[PDB]
Amino acid sequence: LRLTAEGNKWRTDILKTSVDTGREAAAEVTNLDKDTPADDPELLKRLQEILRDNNKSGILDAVTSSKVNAITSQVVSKCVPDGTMKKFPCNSMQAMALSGAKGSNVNVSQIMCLLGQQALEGRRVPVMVSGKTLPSFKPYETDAMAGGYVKGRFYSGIKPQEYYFHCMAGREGLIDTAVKTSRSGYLQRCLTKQLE
Amino acid sequence: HYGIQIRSVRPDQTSQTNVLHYLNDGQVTFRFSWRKNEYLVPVVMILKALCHTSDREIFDGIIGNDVKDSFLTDRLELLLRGFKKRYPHLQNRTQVLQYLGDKFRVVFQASPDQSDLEVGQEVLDRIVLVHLGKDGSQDKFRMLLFMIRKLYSLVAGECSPDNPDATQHQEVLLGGFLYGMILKEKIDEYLQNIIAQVRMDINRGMAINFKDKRYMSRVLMRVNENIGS
Amino acid sequence: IVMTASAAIKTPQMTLPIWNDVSDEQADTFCKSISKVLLSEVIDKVIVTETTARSYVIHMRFFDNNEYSEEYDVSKEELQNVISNQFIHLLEAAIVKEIKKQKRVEANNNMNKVQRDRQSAIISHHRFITKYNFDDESGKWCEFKLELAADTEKLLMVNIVEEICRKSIIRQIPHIDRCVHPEPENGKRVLVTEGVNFQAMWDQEAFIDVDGITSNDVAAVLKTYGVEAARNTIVNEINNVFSRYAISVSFRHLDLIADMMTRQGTYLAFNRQGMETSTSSFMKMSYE
Amino acid sequence: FSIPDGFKKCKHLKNFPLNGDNKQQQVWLIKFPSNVDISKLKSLPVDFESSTTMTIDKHDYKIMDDTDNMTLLVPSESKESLKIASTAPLQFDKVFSVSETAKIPAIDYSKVRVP
Amino acid sequence: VRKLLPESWGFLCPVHTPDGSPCGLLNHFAHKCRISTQQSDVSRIPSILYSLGVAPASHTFAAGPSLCCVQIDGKIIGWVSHEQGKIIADTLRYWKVEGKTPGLPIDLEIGYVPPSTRGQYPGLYLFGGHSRMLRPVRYLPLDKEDIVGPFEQVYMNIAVTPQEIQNNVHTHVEFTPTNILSILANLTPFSDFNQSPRNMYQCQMGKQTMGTPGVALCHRSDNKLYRLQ
Amino acid sequence: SEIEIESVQDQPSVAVGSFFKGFRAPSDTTFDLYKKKKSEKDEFVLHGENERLEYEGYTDSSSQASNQYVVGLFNPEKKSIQLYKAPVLVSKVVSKSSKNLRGPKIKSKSDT
Amino acid sequence: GLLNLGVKDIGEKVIFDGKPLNSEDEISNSGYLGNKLSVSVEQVSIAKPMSND
Amino acid sequence: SVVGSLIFCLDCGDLLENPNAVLGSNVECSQCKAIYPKSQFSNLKVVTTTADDAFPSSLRAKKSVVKTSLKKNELKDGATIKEKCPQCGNEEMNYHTLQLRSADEGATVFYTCTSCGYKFRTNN
Amino acid sequence: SSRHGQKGVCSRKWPTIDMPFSETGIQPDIIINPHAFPSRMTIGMFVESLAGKAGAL
Ligand SMILES: [Zn+2]
Ligand SMILES: [Zn+2]
Repeated sequence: LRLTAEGNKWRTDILKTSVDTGREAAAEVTNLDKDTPADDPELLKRLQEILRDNNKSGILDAVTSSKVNAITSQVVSKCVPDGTMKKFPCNSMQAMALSGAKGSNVNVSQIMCLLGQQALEGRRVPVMVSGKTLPSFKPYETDAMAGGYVKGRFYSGIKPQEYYFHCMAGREGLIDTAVKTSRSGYLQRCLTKQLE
Repeated sequence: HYGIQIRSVRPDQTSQTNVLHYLNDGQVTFRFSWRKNEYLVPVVMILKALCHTSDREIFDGIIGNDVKDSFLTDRLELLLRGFKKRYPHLQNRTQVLQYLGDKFRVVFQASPDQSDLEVGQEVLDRIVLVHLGKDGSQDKFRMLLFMIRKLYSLVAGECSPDNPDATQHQEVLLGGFLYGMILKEKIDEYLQNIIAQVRMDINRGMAINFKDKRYMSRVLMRVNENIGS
Repeated sequence: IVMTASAAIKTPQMTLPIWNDVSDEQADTFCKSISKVLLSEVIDKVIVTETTARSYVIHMRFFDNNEYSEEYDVSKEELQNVISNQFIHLLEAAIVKEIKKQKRVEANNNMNKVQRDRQSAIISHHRFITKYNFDDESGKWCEFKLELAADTEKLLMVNIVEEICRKSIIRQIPHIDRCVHPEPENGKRVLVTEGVNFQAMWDQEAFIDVDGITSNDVAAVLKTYGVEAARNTIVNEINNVFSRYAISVSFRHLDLIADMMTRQGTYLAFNRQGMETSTSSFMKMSYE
Repeated sequence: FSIPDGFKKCKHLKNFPLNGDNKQQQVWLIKFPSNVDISKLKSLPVDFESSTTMTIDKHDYKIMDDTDNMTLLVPSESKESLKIASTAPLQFDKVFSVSETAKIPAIDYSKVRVP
Repeated sequence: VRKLLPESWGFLCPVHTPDGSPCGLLNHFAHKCRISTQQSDVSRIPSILYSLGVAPASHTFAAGPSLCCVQIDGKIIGWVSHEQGKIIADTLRYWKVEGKTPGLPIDLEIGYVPPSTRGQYPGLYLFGGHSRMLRPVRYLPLDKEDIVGPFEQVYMNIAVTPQEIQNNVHTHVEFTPTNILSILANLTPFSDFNQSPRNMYQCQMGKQTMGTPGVALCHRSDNKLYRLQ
Repeated sequence: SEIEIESVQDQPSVAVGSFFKGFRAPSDTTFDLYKKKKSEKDEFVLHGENERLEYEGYTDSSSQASNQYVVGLFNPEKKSIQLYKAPVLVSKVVSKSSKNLRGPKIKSKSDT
Repeated sequence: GLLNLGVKDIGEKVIFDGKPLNSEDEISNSGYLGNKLSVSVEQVSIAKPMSND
Repeated sequence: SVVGSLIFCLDCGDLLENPNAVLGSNVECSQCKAIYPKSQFSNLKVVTTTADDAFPSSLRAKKSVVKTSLKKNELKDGATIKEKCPQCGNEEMNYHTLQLRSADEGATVFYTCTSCGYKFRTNN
Repeated sequence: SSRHGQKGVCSRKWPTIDMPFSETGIQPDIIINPHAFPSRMTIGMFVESLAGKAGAL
């Protein structure tokens, strides 16, 4: 489960280019430009305007999620065959994923590289009334991390802020399971009386 | 769909909810659940019943400033004119309570000696904003006028709705606090069984002298008093 | 589809295959000539001054004429005919309805003969409008004065006007809310219509292959095209559900579900109401 | 009148010389908290701006101004009567407010964030 | 209502909730989450707010979102500006954790809601009653423990670790980031490396073990006990 | 930028009425200034009367032990004030006509 | 405590007799109800568990 | 005192009735028998603009100052993982993980290819 | 079950001798399948396994 020190420098340098990603997607949806700084009062006014609308927050989520999924796809596509310490036959974690024995290449990427964007009900991490996604962050923070982008992996650990968003994504996969089977159970019963 | 919901608790941890609805007429109603029913009195009936008010004290308490704010001064005279039109026979405080004690007389189990301005005083001291207690009628008057500039500031969209699920607008009803709430309403049912037992005796004329120590003993050996079970 | 046999689908659509000699600009121009345009979609503000017999000077602010004629293809000669034939009639049908349930910048004047004759005729056609003017030069404002009686009490006029502006249509082909030009999937230049009206799209043969138009409202393919076309829609719409989730089901199952739902020539569900026409009593008793 | 107990009417109503010429006399409505003595203080530092930090007895106060209702009452002649001051109502010329302040300390960032 | 929200930070455990049908409805408290039992002395606070810039509510007669209503326990006591009310909320927190004012209890919460555009209705809301959720954080001037409730927490800036204290935004810091988990969710070894449904599932599997119910088993008589030897 | 003080009048001679906005009270009116005799920050009661109206006020019980107001009289030429420690009276207005009331019960009922 | 603070929110449950006053034919001889009660509780005390027979 | 369309008594502060609803040349309060037999103020105007978010449209959204809609091809998916597409041989593939079952089963990945667009699904 | 949600029934009380034995002679009390961990992502159990053996020594 360990990347080699050559390849572990690779995921640092690509994740070094993600600190600007949150503002640039937020500067794009506000129709500003020129790398206006995050503390711009004419920027923070527009982010509050976006916050009160369910439409405009859907746009800012979709722009910023698809922009940070690129950095997620650059770290994986550079590391997981190449940056690992043990290569394929001896690396049983990959051989369980390549053979189809158990797991996928997504499980191997979240262990070795990073978790990625914690998408909640399709959109992104929810937000308070004050423009704060947690009490740890500045209100109307245009950080990618503040929106729920986990730059940590399960090999090395996830920070307390991004451990809280990952429990949000963990629970929506469990409340949706409890409401899963009751839906399609009655659809099948109802077919098997006519077509019976 | 609009409204202002408050949950007022007494100093004995017993609660009371007073919801403040917005109609599409400029009309605002006051909602409360007394026994298990649910009653709907207009708001300027209460605002004129709590303390001695003019119709400009009600105006200034809502329109503090921004007289030029045209949204507020037009919703409001469908609420001050709507009371003067519908209730022209209610001029001062000691006559709206006569009206308010008359309609609610049956439901609060009022005695035949209580005057209507004593029954209506009890309704205002048992339901509306019970976290300010009795003799805080000025403070109960200023809180409703605050709760109308929250309702009118929400129909205009100057205020997001408060989320009732979001852990800032909710607190924890504890274990023993619930246990003392229910224990109060068992000894309230216990006094009401003493009265319902004596009224059975005065349907007859058997032996009723309320100054007698041995008639009190006969009543209370007939009322079930095992609250502990 | 399967349960309840919804004749009112929540999101009914319609896929319109355009020709191969209609351009992308003439497609996007054709989109704007279909989508409905409320009167609320060309208004910046509505300023209503109530003075007190009673009066109500309703002043409208439209957007600039080079903005709603480009976004909605609406000329200022349309707004004259929309307001003075549809809006003021609907407005007075709400003011009278409320009173019956109650008693239980610049300045422009010196009109010519055209504007004067427009004014006095519409005053005769209506009940209490008494003054009327519309910006004929720039198409930026309308202007009229509802005088009610000298007896009526306070009326929330701005709440009345907002509900009527959002219900007066300038240009609506019926049952059709919006047309859109999506990305061409595998070279299929098509148009997606939020709503179903097959009868209207036949009149648009200069832009549409009308023998290739495709919906997902099965109860509306059934009414227009018949029972075998509706049956072909069911096997295509159950397939679109499973092919989205990359789930392969065989068409032999989907043809037998579809040929059960179309066994009476109608579009019958799997529920009590679809089961009502059957022979077996104990099948029905055991169901619900 | 004077139905509740403890209440005696006022007699020795001292003179309030509201002259009103035209030089001029201005009537003010300044406030004070309970942590100040009126008769001890000599000079009243004031400005049309707010930056008016008055320091009394190891406290720091703040005189706030506001230009943009309350009614003044003055005695009649000698019998009390408290008649309304007017012209021929009457507002105040200036209103102020003295507020107790407190100095929050700056956060010692060189100490409170340890690596 | 099953949705995990950010306002439950430090008050409800994000992990320790049972999988299945009561998922999200049966959430547990955090580690250091105390709940007020008696109400605190707030008879002396209006003497302190009037010493600050609060104009009294009975003379002023103002209303609206353009000013900052000042309420203690749901009793409107005064009115300030929005700029003046922010200074009052900070001084009341400064005099609180510095235990020298003889009227301010530390379990008071100062719920300042700043003005905004179409946000929550502004005001300054003090609470001192029973039943409030409360958790400790470190106030960054004076380096002292502060007590913060969930109405306050939405508008604060509480750093998670002291290494993440940014200049001139953070006023508080957590003592330890493990003050936000439950008791049972905090005993899972290296819980920050597991996947999130697996930390949630241990919290349910940790209840259902056979361990040691107690040592005084020869003086009890239960239906069944499971005892790992 | 200081301003000196002529004198500090501690004795009660000026009161500040707090009526509703837009209050006339015609000029031939007399107001009584009552006073609790306890010699600290004192609780007053106003009362006045004319032929059609009657209206009383009082110092508010919450603030007047904690918040003191002073009416100053300012001279711009001598650059000084003189101070008059005034109370503020939360003042209502009743009418001498609308003090009627109906029967204390329904007075005719024997049905429950 | 909250119990003794809660028994003073219920302090009046009253009834009357149906017996008259038996004076002359007067105006208070027509409106007399009877003699009032006020059954009420002013102190409640939970003791501690003990053993009694 | 004329406040908007409301006129109050300058003695008792009560709401006077509408001067166009009483009979001729007298308005007077119910409590204070007022001294207004005049109907002095003829025009009482109240200019009432509509709310700025009362008419939602696509043209008001362009008159807003932020990006209200996504364009037709100005948001591409960032997710890519090099799995071989079994229909055309493409390597780039947009993945999509949503959690189906309870806390006894992991995540299930949706594989949508880039060029062709064939939907593919891998269970575990 | 371990402390990571890795539960599963005892499939066979496997006899001692035909169970793999270390260099030290130690034979494991519990054999757990490595094919659990790819879909579970319980890496707290790998480092608990690694910190527990450090702590015993
Ligand atoms: Zn009057
Ligand atoms: Zn492909």
